Amino acid sequence: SEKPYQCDFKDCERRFSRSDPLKRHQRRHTGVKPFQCKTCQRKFSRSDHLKTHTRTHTGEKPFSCRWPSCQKKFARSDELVRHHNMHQR
DNA sequence: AGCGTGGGCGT
DNA sequence: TACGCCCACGC
Ligand SMILES: [Zn+2]
Ligand SMILES: [Zn+2]
Ligand SMILES: [Zn+2]
Repeated sequence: SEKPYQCDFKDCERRFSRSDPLKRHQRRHTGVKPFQCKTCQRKFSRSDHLKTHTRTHTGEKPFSCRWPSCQKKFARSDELVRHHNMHQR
């Protein structure tokens, strides 16, 4: 089996290569949200998704456009990616 | 646009 | 086990 770790929840055939993505996954079923924003008290299933959320409060935008003459900055990498693909297109 | 929230992955 | 990235979908 290329993905030995199967989810044993009702009507879920999801499988993974490693054990930790299975645990992360299973927080969908249980609604468990370990991490919490200290600003708006909102809780999140994943710590990385919390840190990006925090930037909605702080206004931090670590991702700059590499295109010349462009000063656009973004909070997440995927936003910069969508922006970069907007230039080349 | 701005961002919630998934999987895949390196370390 | 953990953190922190990329990438992606879908409003
Ligand atoms: Zn499952
Ligand atoms: Zn918040
Ligand atoms: Zn740009």
